[PDB]
Amino acid sequence: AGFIENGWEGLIDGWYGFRHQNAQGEGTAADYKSTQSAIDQITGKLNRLIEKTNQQFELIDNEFNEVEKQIGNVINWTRDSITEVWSYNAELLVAMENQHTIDLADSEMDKLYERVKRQLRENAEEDGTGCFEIFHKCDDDCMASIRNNTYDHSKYREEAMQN
Amino acid sequence: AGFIENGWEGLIDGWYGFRHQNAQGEGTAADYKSTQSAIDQITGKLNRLIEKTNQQFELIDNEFNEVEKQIGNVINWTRDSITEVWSYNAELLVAMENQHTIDLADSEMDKLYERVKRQLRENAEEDGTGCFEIFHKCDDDCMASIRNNTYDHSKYREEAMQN
Amino acid sequence: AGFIENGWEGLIDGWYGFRHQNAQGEGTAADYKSTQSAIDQITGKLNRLIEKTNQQFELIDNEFNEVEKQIGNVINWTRDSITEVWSYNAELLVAMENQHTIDLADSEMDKLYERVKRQLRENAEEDGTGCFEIFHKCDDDCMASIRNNTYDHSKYREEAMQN
Amino acid sequence: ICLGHHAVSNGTKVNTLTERGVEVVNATETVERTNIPRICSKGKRTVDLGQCGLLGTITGPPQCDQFLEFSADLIIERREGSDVCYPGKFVNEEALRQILRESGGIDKEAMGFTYSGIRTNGATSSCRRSGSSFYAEMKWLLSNTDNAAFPQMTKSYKNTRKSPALIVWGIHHSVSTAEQTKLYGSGNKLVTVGSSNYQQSFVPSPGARTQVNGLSGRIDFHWLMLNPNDTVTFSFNGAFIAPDRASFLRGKSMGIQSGVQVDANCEGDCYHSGGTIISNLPFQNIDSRAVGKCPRYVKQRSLLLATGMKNVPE
Amino acid sequence: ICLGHHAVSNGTKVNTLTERGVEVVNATETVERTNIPRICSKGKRTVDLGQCGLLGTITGPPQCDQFLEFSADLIIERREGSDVCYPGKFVNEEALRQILRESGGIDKEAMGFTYSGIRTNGATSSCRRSGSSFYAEMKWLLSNTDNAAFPQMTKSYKNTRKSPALIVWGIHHSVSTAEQTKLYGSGNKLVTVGSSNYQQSFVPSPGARTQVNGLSGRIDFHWLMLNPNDTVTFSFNGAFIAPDRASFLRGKSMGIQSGVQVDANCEGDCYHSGGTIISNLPFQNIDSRAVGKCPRYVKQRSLLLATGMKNVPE
Amino acid sequence: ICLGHHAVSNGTKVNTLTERGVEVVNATETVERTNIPRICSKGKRTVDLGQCGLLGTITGPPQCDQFLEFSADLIIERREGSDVCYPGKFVNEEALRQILRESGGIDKEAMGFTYSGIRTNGATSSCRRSGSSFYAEMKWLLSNTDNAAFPQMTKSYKNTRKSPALIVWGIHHSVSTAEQTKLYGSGNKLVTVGSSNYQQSFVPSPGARTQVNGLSGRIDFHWLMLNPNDTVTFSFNGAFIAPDRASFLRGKSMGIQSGVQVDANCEGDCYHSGGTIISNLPFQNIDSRAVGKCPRYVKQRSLLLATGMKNVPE
Ligand SMILES: *[C@@H]1O[C@H](CO)[C@@H](O)[C@H](O)[C@H]1NC(C)=O
Ligand SMILES: *[C@@H]1O[C@H](CO)[C@@H](O)[C@H](O)[C@H]1NC(C)=O
Ligand SMILES: *[C@@H]1O[C@H](CO)[C@@H](O)[C@H](O)[C@H]1NC(C)=O
Ligand SMILES: *[C@@H]1O[C@H](CO)[C@@H](O)[C@H](O)[C@H]1NC(C)=O
Ligand SMILES: *[C@@H]1O[C@H](CO)[C@@H](O)[C@H](O)[C@H]1NC(C)=O
Ligand SMILES: *[C@@H]1O[C@H](CO)[C@@H](O)[C@H](O)[C@H]1NC(C)=O
Ligand SMILES: *[C@@H]1O[C@H](CO)[C@@H](O)[C@H](O)[C@H]1NC(C)=O
Ligand SMILES: *[C@@H]1O[C@H](CO)[C@@H](O)[C@H](O)[C@H]1NC(C)=O
Ligand SMILES: *[C@@H]1O[C@H](CO)[C@@H](O)[C@H](O)[C@H]1NC(C)=O
Repeated sequence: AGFIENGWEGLIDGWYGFRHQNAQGEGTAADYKSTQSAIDQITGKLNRLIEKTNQQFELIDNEFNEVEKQIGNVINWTRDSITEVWSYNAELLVAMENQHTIDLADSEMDKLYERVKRQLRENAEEDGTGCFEIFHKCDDDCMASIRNNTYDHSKYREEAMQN
Repeated sequence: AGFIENGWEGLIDGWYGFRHQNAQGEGTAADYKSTQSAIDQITGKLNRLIEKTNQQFELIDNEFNEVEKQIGNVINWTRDSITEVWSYNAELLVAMENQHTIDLADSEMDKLYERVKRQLRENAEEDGTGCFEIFHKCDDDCMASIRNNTYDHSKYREEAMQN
Repeated sequence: AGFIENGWEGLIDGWYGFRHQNAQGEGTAADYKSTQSAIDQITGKLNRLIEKTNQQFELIDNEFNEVEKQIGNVINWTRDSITEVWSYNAELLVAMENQHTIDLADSEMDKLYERVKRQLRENAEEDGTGCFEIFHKCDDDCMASIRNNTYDHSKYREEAMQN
Repeated sequence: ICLGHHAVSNGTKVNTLTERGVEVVNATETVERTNIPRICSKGKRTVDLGQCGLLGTITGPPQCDQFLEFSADLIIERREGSDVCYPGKFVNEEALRQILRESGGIDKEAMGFTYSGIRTNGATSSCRRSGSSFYAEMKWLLSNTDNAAFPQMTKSYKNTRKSPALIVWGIHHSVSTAEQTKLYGSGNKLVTVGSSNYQQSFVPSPGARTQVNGLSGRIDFHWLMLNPNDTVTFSFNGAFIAPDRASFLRGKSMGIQSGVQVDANCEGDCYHSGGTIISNLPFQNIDSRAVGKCPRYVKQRSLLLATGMKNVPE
Repeated sequence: ICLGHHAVSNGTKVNTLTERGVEVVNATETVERTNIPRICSKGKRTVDLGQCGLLGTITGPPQCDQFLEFSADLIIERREGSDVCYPGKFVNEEALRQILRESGGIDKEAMGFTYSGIRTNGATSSCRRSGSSFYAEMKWLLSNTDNAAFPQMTKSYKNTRKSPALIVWGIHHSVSTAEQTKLYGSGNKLVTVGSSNYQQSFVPSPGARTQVNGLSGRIDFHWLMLNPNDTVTFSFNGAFIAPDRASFLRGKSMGIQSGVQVDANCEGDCYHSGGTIISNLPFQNIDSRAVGKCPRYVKQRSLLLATGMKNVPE
Repeated sequence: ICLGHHAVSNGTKVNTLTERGVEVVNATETVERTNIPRICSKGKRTVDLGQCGLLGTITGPPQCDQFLEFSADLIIERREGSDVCYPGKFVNEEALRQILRESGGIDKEAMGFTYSGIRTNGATSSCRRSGSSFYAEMKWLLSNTDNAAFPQMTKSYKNTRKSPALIVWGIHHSVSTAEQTKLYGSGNKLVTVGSSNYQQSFVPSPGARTQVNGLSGRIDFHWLMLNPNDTVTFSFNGAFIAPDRASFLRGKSMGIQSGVQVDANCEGDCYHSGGTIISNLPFQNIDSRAVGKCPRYVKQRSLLLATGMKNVPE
């Protein structure tokens, strides 16, 4: 979500994906490994944070017959202190987890882009905004070979080298 | 702050910047987008950590007339426990925020360098220490075109390709 | 530990290392700077977490002669609350430190790979799985020149450029 | 070929370490606010005390006649509950309440106190059944003729079981000194208690106090816990509400105070006066005094956890 | 063209998760240490009790004559303050102090106790005004001739307002039994109190104790809180310090104990005995017993938050 | 040329923010579970009370004759310890225990109470030495002939030192009123105490209670702390266990309760009833009531901190 200036609202198929425009039409197909990785990581975060502590707390005050004022102010004092502690812990917990979640998604995006880049040794060149300018016309089946990580890294080399 | 062996103490203009030496003299001008980004992030950290809790705590002890020794030792015991908790939370909070701050600055530096690299497709090549060796003599106005992200990625290509 | 599909169980010499196969045999020698960096960082984590708080807590209950039931239930209530707080803090602390440790090791690996890549300007090309395909036969002494960061970035250029 | 991420038109703002109000794709709630206005008691042995007080189940006023030997996993106290029929008060009442909430029920057992030379069938207009009655588990000890005198008596009971017993006696504070001399005779009265861990004094104080149930006198209830193979002794001579049966804890349970209805359809382990908190979230902003296996109470009403990426629209 | 970051000659060492002593460019403090040695009371209704004690404002010794009906947002207790002029002590004094600190002031109201057949103008050399005086809100109840006897009297007062009332009575412990018979007559004395929630006994104990203000006897002060439409009853017969006026809480405030000067120039919500903590930092290392809206106290004296990048000089 | 990382065949599973069960190369423990079943007292002044109770060191029963003036850095209480030889109980006993645990020892000093007109050598069959003895630091005050009467006596002692003194007196509760009249004479008895901060009443209550050491009567022990240049007064007239010597705190120490052996070979600052916790880890899962400089107790039995990288084998 860095230099990628915006997101694809039409990509309702997944989190990340490819959108190509060569000569045989248009293409927009989502990627499964990176999206599934991020989904499994966030799912792990939720499964870890959602938790029911088996610790049972009994009644220490009394709502119908108020206890002594001194011990009652001590109990209220302690409960308020603990409440402050748990409010702080909840605030910092949620904030930190959100930060690491956003940076995690950006990291997975960067891993996708770096993988697709390393898959194209010298057959294509970089442009500026998360795209790959091809110097040999790659048909739709070749684009599919790029998606499923089967595009050869030499069988189209010298054709695009001289370009 | 990784392989960049040291910082520029003379760069009192900002956090990050460019320093070029072509043929029309020397150049040292700071970058505004990355520096402003890091400044806004750290500023957000400070604005979030600086906070006045609206929770009011009343007196539970007594400094002039000491309360009963038993309930007083209970109060002191609880206050010491809470003090340990908040000391731990403060230590871990400051340490974590400092770590994420340093790694944040290094990350913004890497984003600056990667952006300037991707802006230069094949007109310049890498050397080793965060510099870009140019193979076509780029004048001061061209350096300014590199700074404000307006340097063309093809109008100087084949001139530096054969070099 | 990303696209590097697995680890080298035979590399009992360090954390990271190089394994080359040119024409003068095989090579497997560990790297000292990155490994020592990660070891110093983890060592700092352990030296910071291992800590003996100088805070002394006295007895507030009594094991042989149970105190009054009311104040005893207040003491037990407070101690259970504090126990929950410290259990939460320990869980989140260990989890976060493990996450940052794994991501730290992966980061150091990426720094090693990026450094070795930037050391090879255009003498070698990328393949896909954390390797560097050489286009000029680099002998064992040249590999050692790559390891200790002394491989020249131009004295083997045009020999591998035409390949 | 280009490659990017997804986005939505309407995102969800959250808070991070850096910013406050970052629009992300998807988010969830971590602070529970929804409440079930009922006492979810599915699968639990529930005893709704109602008009009977928790302490009364040991003494046995009329309203507690159906709660003398109860057994429960979840005990519920009601605001209309009363511990006494004759006006009086318990000493260290909240401690005994906290003991009885986690008791899992009570089991009475006759102590076997036989009296020779006194009367033992006192009653009052407040504790009403068929006519003028008294506490079910207690015996109002008086003198034999109207007025007369009370002989210095001494009883004793040994706990012959493996669990600590609950012993409760009473001290009658008469409306006036002349009426105390009418019930127990003239002279000073002392109700001495005794055990290995406890024992005490307990002198009565006759005085015309106020009106609550309609009367003026009082009866103060005191209690101790006998260890196994330990003996209790009562050297008394007047103004004594003797115990007839002792109590034994059944096991383990939980006690709550609420004013909502009991519902055996829903299941919950976290309760409060307003109902049951059924949630898997780690935090809740409903009641700070919730008891059971509850999420930790916080002051914030909402804390959104990010489940999606950064939402950057066109 | 090269590109890099900035640095400084003199950095600032901080602590991180990895290292301890990382030199960064800039850093700030998170643990407040600066203190204002004054009580910042700008914009608040402040009542400095001075030589008057907080509890005395209910009984009314001479030093509290100007504090019988105060109204404050910030109440300050001084070490030179005294709750009593005649030697005595309050029962559950700290609870009543914690009640009066957040009361927002007190509002007295006459209870209307008329006496027929006794004397009601007792005084002493300690509580001095023009001559020998007594507590302003109390009436020392004695007998009519020197010696004689005290008739069994019974008074009562109903709270006719919407807020709970504060009722305070006294028990005179004479220097000797003969002097107690001189003031109230021979025979046993009992000062019975009564209400829907309270009521008790309170027998006096005449005995030559020590010397504090210069005397030997004592007066113990007891208190209760009457609910709305609830009634209190006093069935007494000697050694009674009757209440003349009851107290009603005005609203909400805060009570502190300090020995520094009051300053209406600075504003603060966090106070301690040494002054006011004016800070926006989340932590402070000044006083662990600070009250108000304070930063959380920690043991560390300094915790530097990094605001700059890693400082790597040449 | 290729480059990669290392791995192992058998890794170590840990938990992270993302997953639960990540196999890493190396890991360490953060929650201490190992315990030393001894009281590590190397380099400390240790006083094992044994059969002597902590409070007894102030009164001085036979079993505490060797603990009247002890000095320690680490005080150990044993289950077989007893505070009394004659049957009795301390008032606010746990507060005084918590005072004496951190006292660093006690230092007795004669108070200098001379009596003219009474007997002062009471004893009993329980407190046994050569024959029938009594508390070492106390004096059982009785009358001069068998029966007779006790004159209204008044003593006083001023703290002439810089530290607060510990004053402990006793109240004898006889087996019967006739025996109390046999020891101290007929009539009411009052044991008045007095000081600048304390003072009270303390009437005895003769009554045949139970049997513990084999007797029926009791002696209740009460205590106060005299400030420097402050005076205490005792206006008594019967049933008085007068103090012979006062106590002064030596310095600072720590008190523990354990049932394991003392070991001067190992060193530790964290103790519990089962032994000593010697660890550098920040957490421990041994005993939540551990005292001293301990790691923070947690409920988890193991929390593995990752010290290696992600373990990815072939
Ligand atoms: C404790 O707080 C509750 C409200 O949360 C209040 O109703 C109660 O009176 C307080 N207890 C005391 C002793 O003030
Ligand atoms: C509580 O600690 C303070 C010092 O922080 C001390 O002055 C006071 O005496 C302690 N209270 C008790 C009951 O020991
Ligand atoms: C506190 O908990 C301990 C067990 O940890 C138990 O033995 C003790 O009885 C409890 N105290 C009270 C007053 O219930
Ligand atoms: C968004 O998160 C909520 C969390 O409760 C989940 O139920 C929902 O399925 C999620 N939707 C998407 C599109 O991720
Ligand atoms: C209690 O006393 C009985 C009487 O014989 C004995 O059998 C039993 O073992 C004793 N139990 C304990 C725990 O002392
Ligand atoms: C450094 O941080 C402090 C924090 O109080 C701030 O006042 C100051 O302006 C900062 N200076 C620079 C150069 O960042
Ligand atoms: C109190 O009693 C008065 C007397 O008529 C009545 O008007 C008022 O409603 C009562 N208030 C409450 C709260 O019971
Ligand atoms: C693994 O960690 C433990 C932690 O106690 C350490 O003692 C050991 O030397 C470590 N071994 C390796 C190979 O890192
Ligand atoms: C205590 O009294 C003595 C008697 O002269 C005096 O010298 C000393 O200064 C006094 N100390 C204090 C602390 O009042």
